[PDB]
Amino acid sequence: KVYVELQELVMDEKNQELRWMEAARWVQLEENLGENGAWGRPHLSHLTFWSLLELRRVFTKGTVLLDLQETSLAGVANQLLDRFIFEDQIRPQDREELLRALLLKHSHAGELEALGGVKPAVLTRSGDPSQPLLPQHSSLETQLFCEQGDGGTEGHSPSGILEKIPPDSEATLVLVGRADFLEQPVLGFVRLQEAAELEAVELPVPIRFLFVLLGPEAPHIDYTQLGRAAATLMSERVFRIDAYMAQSRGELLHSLEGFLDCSLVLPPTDAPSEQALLSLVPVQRELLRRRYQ
Amino acid sequence: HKVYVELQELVMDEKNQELRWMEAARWVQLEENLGENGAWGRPHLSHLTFWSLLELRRVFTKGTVLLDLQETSLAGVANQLLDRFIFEDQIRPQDREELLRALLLKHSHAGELEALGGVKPAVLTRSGDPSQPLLPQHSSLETQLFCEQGDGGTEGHSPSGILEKIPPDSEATLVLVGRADFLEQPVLGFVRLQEAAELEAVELPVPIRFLFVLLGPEAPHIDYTQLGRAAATLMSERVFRIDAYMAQSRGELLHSLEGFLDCSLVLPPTDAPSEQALLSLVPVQRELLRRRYQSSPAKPDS
Repeated sequence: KVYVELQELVMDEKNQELRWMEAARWVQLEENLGENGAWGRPHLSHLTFWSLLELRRVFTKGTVLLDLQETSLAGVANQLLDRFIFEDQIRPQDREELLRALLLKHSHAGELEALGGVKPAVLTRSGDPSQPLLPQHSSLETQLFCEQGDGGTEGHSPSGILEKIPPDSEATLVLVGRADFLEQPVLGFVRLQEAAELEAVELPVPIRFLFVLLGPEAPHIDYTQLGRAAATLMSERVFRIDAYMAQSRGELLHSLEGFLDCSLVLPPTDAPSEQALLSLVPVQRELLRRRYQ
Repeated sequence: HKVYVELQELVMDEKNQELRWMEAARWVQLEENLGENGAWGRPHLSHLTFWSLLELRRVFTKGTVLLDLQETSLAGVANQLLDRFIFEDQIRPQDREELLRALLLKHSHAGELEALGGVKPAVLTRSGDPSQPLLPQHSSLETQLFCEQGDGGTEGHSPSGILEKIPPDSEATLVLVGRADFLEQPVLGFVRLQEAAELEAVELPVPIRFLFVLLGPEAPHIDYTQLGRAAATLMSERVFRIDAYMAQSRGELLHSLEGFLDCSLVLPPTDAPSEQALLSLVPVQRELLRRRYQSSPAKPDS
């Protein structure tokens, strides 16, 4: 298994500043950070058809930095930005504002409670946040798994997920942020030359990979879901290993392809939920077998 | 009511080597697949591949739609459809002759399968001749984990049981899928008859109300069988069916497809222990179902 963390550029409800805040985490299974700094119960990562379409889109044209010889976020950021600009992924004048934002405080659950929650925000050409124009709303994950404050069976069952992170594993950080001056969604993927522990992550697991998903507020794209797909992709072994072994973007893309090719889609059905989802078992079992070819 | 859908494919019978359409699967909410032996497999929930859906969406968006078409024969539908394809630039004037004859080839069913010994994957040649696909063929997942039951064991003709669920006043849908390596791109034709007319092409005399004609060249990321399954599965979904009957343009059909996709749950590859499945595979399934029926006058029926 592996530990993956998802953080989003947000505006804190209190001071109204602009920080990064943890939204979900994986250790195979996924957990969602509630509005009150309380973790949602673990669950299987289901993804929207859209997030996989977009991920495939944005990755096929992604900026890839393999064996980046950096051990800091500032070091990675400066580098990722130089490649972005270079690949015409972003404009030269966006750099100063994007670096500054990427280097903000990367808050975690424990701070959420003190800050009095956090709000959705959009980075501007001045560095000031701005509420997104297009209508905002709590995700399915929050609506479904975030109605606790304390786990029903046990107020700390969610913490039990952390009990599954392997003795010698590495982590992945997925950063999701919106900037109004950006012309389109961009995907940045980095593999550190040597695993480095970053102060941006919740727990001290050495970081090996980073996904940076940035873009302007566009009507047909949900960045939280794009993030969840990226993280869920990294949480899959066959991919994770291809990610360790790839020597170019194409090898990663070829792997994303198998992941997609082995994903199962269960359209809207009125059939009895348990049987409806117990039906996937024999099918999934085969696709799972095909992935491991 | 629960529309009976049948999916047929342009195929080549092993013995005679002739071309013809052979029934591949049928739906009455649940899906069954025709085993290579002419034997129906168990009815199951339709699970679709991400690619069959992306392709269905791409083709539906540029789809040739004929609503309330005043025709009562497959041939009558074919001529109109082909004339519409050409006008909308889905096919060339030179491709009509070959595509019409093809659409009008024999439409065989399971019983015929046994008699023919079997059929083999085919591609329509520019000269109307059958040809083996260029890309290496393979057994579909459905034919693998469902079909091989046809022998009559502790349940004789149990899959027939699905036929028991066809409503007393239901209309059907025909999904025809075929590869013509001379077409320049895949194309989708969607037809809604002014009046449901029964057609010999269908296994059962249920009045055909809709048709999906998906034709094209062998292209990457495009399994025509799976694309067929996606269209037939879309039709079998209550909210889309009701939109398909109300639609007065392609837009309404596409809006419904959007909703179908929004409410679809993609379950990525991973080690499958039932306990770990249900957690999302229950409350999430419920939410997507609830969202799907939110604006539709339909009602979920287990």
